[PDB]
Amino acid sequence: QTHIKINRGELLRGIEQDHTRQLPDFRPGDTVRVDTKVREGNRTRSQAFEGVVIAINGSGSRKSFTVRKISFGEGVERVFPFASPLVNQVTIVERGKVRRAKLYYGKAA
Amino acid sequence: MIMPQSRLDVADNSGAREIMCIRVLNSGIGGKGLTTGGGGNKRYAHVGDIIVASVKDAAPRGAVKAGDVVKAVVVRTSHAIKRADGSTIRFDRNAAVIINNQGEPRGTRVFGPVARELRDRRFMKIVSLAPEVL
Amino acid sequence: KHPVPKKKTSKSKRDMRRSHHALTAPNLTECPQCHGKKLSHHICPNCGYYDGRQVLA
Amino acid sequence: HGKAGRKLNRNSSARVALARAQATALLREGRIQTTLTKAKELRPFVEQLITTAKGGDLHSRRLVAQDIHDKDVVRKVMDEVAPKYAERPGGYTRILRVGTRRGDGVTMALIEL
Amino acid sequence: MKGILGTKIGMTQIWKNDRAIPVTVVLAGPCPIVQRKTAQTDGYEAVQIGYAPKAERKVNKPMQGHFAKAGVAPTRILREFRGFAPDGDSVNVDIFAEGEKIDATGTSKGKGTQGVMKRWNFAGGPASHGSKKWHRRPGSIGQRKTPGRVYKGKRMAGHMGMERVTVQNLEVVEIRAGENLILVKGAIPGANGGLVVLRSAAKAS
RNA sequence: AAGGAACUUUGCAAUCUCACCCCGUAACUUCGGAAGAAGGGGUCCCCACGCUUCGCGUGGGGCGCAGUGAAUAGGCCCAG
RNA sequence: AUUCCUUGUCGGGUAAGUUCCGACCUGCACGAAAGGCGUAACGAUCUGGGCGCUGUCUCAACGAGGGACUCGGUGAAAUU
RNA sequence: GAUGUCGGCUCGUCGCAUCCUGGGGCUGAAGAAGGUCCCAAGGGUUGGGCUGUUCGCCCAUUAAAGCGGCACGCGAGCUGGGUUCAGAACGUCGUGAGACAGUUCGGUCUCUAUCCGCUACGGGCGCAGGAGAAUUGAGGGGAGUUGCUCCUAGUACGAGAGGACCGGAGUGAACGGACCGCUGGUCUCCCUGCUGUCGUACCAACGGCACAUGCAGGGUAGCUAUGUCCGGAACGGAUAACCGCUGAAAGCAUCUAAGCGGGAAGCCAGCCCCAAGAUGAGUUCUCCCACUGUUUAUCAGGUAAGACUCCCGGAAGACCACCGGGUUAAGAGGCCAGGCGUGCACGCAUAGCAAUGUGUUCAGCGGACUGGUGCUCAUCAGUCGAGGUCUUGACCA
Ligand SMILES: [Mg+2]
Ligand SMILES: [Mg+2]
Ligand SMILES: [Mg+2]
Ligand SMILES: [Mg+2]
Ligand SMILES: [Mg+2]
Ligand SMILES: [Mg+2]
Ligand SMILES: [Mg+2]
Ligand SMILES: [Mg+2]
Ligand SMILES: [Mg+2]
Ligand SMILES: [Mg+2]
Ligand SMILES: [Mg+2]
Ligand SMILES: [Mg+2]
Ligand SMILES: [Mg+2]
Ligand SMILES: [Mg+2]
Ligand SMILES: [Mg+2]
Ligand SMILES: [Mg+2]
Ligand SMILES: [Mg+2]
Ligand SMILES: [Mg+2]
Ligand SMILES: [Mg+2]
Ligand SMILES: [Mg+2]
Ligand SMILES: [Mg+2]
Ligand SMILES: [Mg+2]
Ligand SMILES: [Mg+2]
Ligand SMILES: [Mg+2]
Ligand SMILES: [Mg+2]
Ligand SMILES: [Mg+2]
Ligand SMILES: [Mg+2]
Ligand SMILES: [Mg+2]
Ligand SMILES: [Mg+2]
Ligand SMILES: [Mg+2]
Ligand SMILES: [Mg+2]
Ligand SMILES: [Mg+2]
Ligand SMILES: [Mg+2]
Ligand SMILES: [Mg+2]
Ligand SMILES: [Mg+2]
Ligand SMILES: [Mg+2]
Ligand SMILES: [Mg+2]
Ligand SMILES: [Mg+2]
Ligand SMILES: [Mg+2]
Ligand SMILES: [Mg+2]
Ligand SMILES: [Mg+2]
Ligand SMILES: [Mg+2]
Ligand SMILES: [Mg+2]
Ligand SMILES: [Mg+2]
Ligand SMILES: [Mg+2]
Ligand SMILES: [Mg+2]
Ligand SMILES: [Mg+2]
Repeated sequence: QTHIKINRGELLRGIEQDHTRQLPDFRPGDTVRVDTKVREGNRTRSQAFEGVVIAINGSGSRKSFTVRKISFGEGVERVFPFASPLVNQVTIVERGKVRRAKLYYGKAA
Repeated sequence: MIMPQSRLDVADNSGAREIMCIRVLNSGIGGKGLTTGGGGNKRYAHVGDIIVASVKDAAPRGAVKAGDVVKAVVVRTSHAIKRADGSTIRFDRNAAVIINNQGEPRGTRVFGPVARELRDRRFMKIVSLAPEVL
Repeated sequence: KHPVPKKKTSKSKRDMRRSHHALTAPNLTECPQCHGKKLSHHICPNCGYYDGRQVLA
Repeated sequence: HGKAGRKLNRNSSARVALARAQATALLREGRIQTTLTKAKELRPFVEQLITTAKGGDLHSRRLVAQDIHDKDVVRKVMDEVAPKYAERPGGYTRILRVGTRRGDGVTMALIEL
Repeated sequence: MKGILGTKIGMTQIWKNDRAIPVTVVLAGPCPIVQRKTAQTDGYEAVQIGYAPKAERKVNKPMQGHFAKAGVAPTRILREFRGFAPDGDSVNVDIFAEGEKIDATGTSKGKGTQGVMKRWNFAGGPASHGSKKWHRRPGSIGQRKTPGRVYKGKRMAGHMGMERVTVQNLEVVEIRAGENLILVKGAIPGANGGLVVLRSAAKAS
C-alpha cells in the first residue's frame, strides 16, 4: 500500500544475514553437544547441554534448534538460536536413525 | 505461569512431597527479609516469583507436615522461559522449594535443576543447594 | 421477546425507504461484427464474436 | 488476510470431487460452459495438472492418475495434449464471460485450452 | 519537527551485544521537497514531501503541474510534517542517529466488523451454563426508564482496525544509510508493505 | 500453550473411560452377591514349531508416534 | 425430608465448610403396622467428599461446516 | 384489556457523606508509624471456602480491598439457585376436604426491531464554475491507576532501639494499544504414517467412504496470547483547602476590605484519535477553459481538465466503500528459480524363505511466501462531466 517495487525478502536478508551463522549438519535425532557460555556477573562461566535434538525451525537469523536432556531425574529441553553469542560450539556426537522430523513423541521416555 | 490451584512438586528435603498453590504475590527479596507485593493481582507465577501455598502431601516424618500452608519459591515452570538472547528453557515437570520469610529454604538442599533466574533475583542459597543451575 | 412494529408506517417514509431500490441500467455497446449489442468484456451474443468467433451464431 | 482459494459453499471433500470432475472434462473436451467462478476455480488446478502431465515419466502418469480417474482422459492428456504443450510456459487455459440465465440469474462462462 | 516517510518491510530477529532485539525494518527512500509552507503563505508552519515514485503516464494533469512547480518527478504519495525546514531533499541520514527514540505512525491492519470481544475486550457469556444464544453478546445496553436511552459512544460491535495508530518512543537500533534502510526496535502498526511515518518522539522523558 | 473445577446454584455441559483375552480385586453380606469393584499387562506384519479346526499357544524376527491402529465401545471410588 | 431459636455445641474434612459426616439432647413440633429402628442388593432418585479427565473456568484463539450478508426466482407474520 | 420480583452473569455510568492515591490544618505530632478534620471524584478498588443468597464469617493477599443512585440499574440480554402453579413426603394445624412467608425432592423463561437511542458503513444533495491532490482545528472522544527497591543517608530526629521529608534513579503488577521477529496455538487436504472396505481387470501404484479432515503425526502464510514492543508523564497557565507579602477600617495587631505571590492524582493547555454538514461550510498548490444551439426553443448539447462504467486482483471489506493494475502493461494466475513444509517418491537394483532393509534418494510431493517471466485474462469501447448570479468597495487600463 505504498506501491513500490522492491524485493522484501532481499532487504530482509540484507539485514538478517550479518546476524546469521551456520552449524554442523545435524539432522534431528542426532545427539549433540552445545558448548554454551554463561556470564555470572563480570565473569564468564561455561555450561554444556547435551541432548537428543528434536526440532530445527525457521531459517535465516531466526533459525533455531531444540535439544532435550534428562538432567537429574527431571526432564528438560532447551532451544537455541543458531546465532546467539551465548552459544559457542555445537558438535555432533551421534547420528540418530530418525523417521520423522520433529521428535515430540519422545516426551514419553 | 503458575496460578492458584496448581499442584507443583517440591525440590527440597523439608518433607513436603506435594504442595498446591494458593496466592501469588510479587515481592522481591530485599533489605531486611522478603518484601510485600507489587500489588493485589499478578495472576501468574513463573520461576523465581514467590507463591503462597498450602501443603497437599508430605513425608511420614519430616520438618513440615500435611496441611502446613507456607510460602514456596518456584524452580521449574513446565511453561517456557525466554532469556534475553533467544534461548528458551522448559522443564517437563512443575516444581518449587519451600521457604522462610528471609528467603532461604526449609530444606537442607535441592533436587533437580534450577533456572538461572533464581540467581538473577538473589536467591543465593537455593541456587547453592541446586544440583544444576542451567 | 417478539418485537413487532409499533405503528403502521406511512406512504411517505415507506417510499423514502424505496428511495434506492432503483435499478441501474446495463451500460451497453454495439458489437463490431454481427451488430446486435454486447456487454463490455463479454461475448456479443448474436454472432459469437469476441475478436474472431467463439460460441456459435 | 493473506488466505487463498474458494470454499464454493461445498465442504472440502466435495471441493475436490468437483475440480477433479471439472478438470476431467476440460481435458475431455477442449472447452466447457460453467459458472464464471467455478471456472476461475478450475483454471490453475487444470493448469498445474498440465504441468504434472508434461513430463513423460511413469510417475507423472500416476501423479495424474490420482486426480483424473478415467484412463482414456489420463492417456489423452499424457500422450496427446501435454506433449503438444511443450514449448509453452503456462497459460494452457483461457476464460470467456458470456452472460446471464433464467433460474439462478448468474453470469456464465466458457473456459478453454 | 523531525520526520520522514517510508515502507514497512518486515519484522526480524537481530543481536546487539548479547540480546535478541526484535527489529522491524522500515525503508525511507529519499523524500523530495515538493511544498514548503510558511505563515505569510498558508498561515501555518509545515512541509509537504513525498514517498513512492510514479511514472509520468499514470499521473493527473494537475498533480503533474504541482510536482513540476519545484522540479520533482511524481510521487505516488504526498504528506505533511509540521514545523520542519531542511535544504535540498530528505533522507534518514541527517535525520536520525542510531539510538534516538522515535514516534512511528502507521495505519493498522483493519479487521472488518468485529465482535464485542475482539473489539473492546468484553467478558463474554457462560459457554455452557444453560446460556441460550448468549455466548458472544454484550448483555445489557443500559438501565431502564431512566434515562430510557442508550449512552452516546457506548462501545459495541463495529469495524475494528484500519485506524491511524502511533506508537511512542521507539529506538533506532540501526541505520543502513544510502540503502535508506532503517532498523527499529519492536512493533510498528499496520501490515507488511506498509506506509509509515517516522517522526521524532512527541515527548521528552 | 501454562493451569486443571479456580466454573458454578451442582463438573450442567464436554473430555476421560470404551471391545476381546490373561493377572489380580475391598469393607459389607440375606452367602446369591457387591463385581466389569479397584489395578494391571497383552492386542499389528512375518518365519519356524506344536495343538482339535477358519483357528490358537509357544519361539525368534520386522515396522510405525502409537497395532479393539478407521468406526460401533463402561469414567471409578468413599460416605449419607 | 421433622429444628422455631440457628451458621446450636463439639469433632472430621478444607488453606478457609450456613453445606455434609459423628457425637451431643434444651425433641418450638420423633415413636412404634397413619408402623419404630436397622439392613445386603437394587436406583436415568436425592446429598457431601475424592481420583481420574477436561476450554466449566483464568481468557479466550485458530479452524470447519450450516445461517446471517450479495445477486436472480416465489415471498409470509404478529403489530398498526 | 398485565409496569415480570430475589440472587448470580454481562454491561455500564453517576452522586460524594472519600476505602486507596494526591494536597493541607490540628495533634496528647520527636522519628518512623498514627489519630482527627478541611480541599479533592483523575484513575484505581484482588482471588477463593460455606450459603440462592444479597449480607456476613473465615483462607490468602492489598495503596485500597469505599458507600450508594440509576424501576432495591440491567430477563424483547443470559441464567432460573431463592419465592409463586399443578405431583409427592415430612413435621404442625384440621373431625374432614384442606392447611402454613415451616422444610424437602421435581417442575416449558416465547427464532424476524417499525420508531426513538446506539455502534458501524453508504447513497443524496448542499457548500456560487468544473476538477486532482495537500490541510488549519471550531469543537469532540480516548487517556489519567499503583506498589517494591535503591541512592540521597544510617544523614535531620531520637539516650537508645529505630529511623526520615524533600529530591533523584531504577524494576514490576493490572489495564490499554499494536505487532507476528521470538515462544507457542491453530492452520478441514501442504506433506507423511495407519486400518477395515469398495473400485481403477489382476500385482504393484492409487482413489473414494469411514466428519460435516476416517485416525494419528508434523505443519508454511495468515489469525492469534500465555508471546513481544510501547504507554499513563514532564513542563506551563488558572484554582481548592491552605500558606504568606504590602495593609487600613480599629494610632496596635490583622493574608483582605483595594491590590499581590505560593498552592493538588482535580480545571484549562500539553499527549493519542476523529474533525469545515464548523450551512459560520475555512486555507493552499495545481489543472480545463471563455464552446455550440432562428428567446417560432432565456436553457439545454457536444466537449476540455478529470471521473465513472466494466474486467482483474488486494495485507480494504457483509453489501456499498478503500487501495493497486488494466497491453505505453508485471495486476493476479500459470510458468521458472528460490524459501519453507513434510522427511526419503515411483520405478528399478540389491539383501533377505518371508515381514522387511539398503541403494539409487539432503530424495519425491506442494495452500497462501519471495522475486523473475508476456504463456492466460485485464479485449473493444459505452456514460457523465465546466462555461461560472448579483451588490457595494479597493486596485489597473
Ligand atoms: Mg513450531
Ligand atoms: Mg510476562
Ligand atoms: Mg491434616
Ligand atoms: Mg447459498
Ligand atoms: Mg468426508
Ligand atoms: Mg482486511
Ligand atoms: Mg468465555
Ligand atoms: Mg428522556
Ligand atoms: Mg498440555
Ligand atoms: Mg455431565
Ligand atoms: Mg465371594
Ligand atoms: Mg476391569
Ligand atoms: Mg519404534
Ligand atoms: Mg507393542
Ligand atoms: Mg459412550
Ligand atoms: Mg465446624
Ligand atoms: Mg415407612
Ligand atoms: Mg427402576
Ligand atoms: Mg469442593
Ligand atoms: Mg431475493
Ligand atoms: Mg406489555
Ligand atoms: Mg468534599
Ligand atoms: Mg469512580
Ligand atoms: Mg425500594
Ligand atoms: Mg431489580
Ligand atoms: Mg426489560
Ligand atoms: Mg427456581
Ligand atoms: Mg390430626
Ligand atoms: Mg432499523
Ligand atoms: Mg479542540
Ligand atoms: Mg457541532
Ligand atoms: Mg474524555
Ligand atoms: Mg549505603
Ligand atoms: Mg542504628
Ligand atoms: Mg498485554
Ligand atoms: Mg513468519
Ligand atoms: Mg508460527
Ligand atoms: Mg479387461
Ligand atoms: Mg494392491
Ligand atoms: Mg464410494
Ligand atoms: Mg456410502
Ligand atoms: Mg458421509
Ligand atoms: Mg491434523
Ligand atoms: Mg502557580
Ligand atoms: Mg518450488
Ligand atoms: Mg495435489
Ligand atoms: Mg508471485
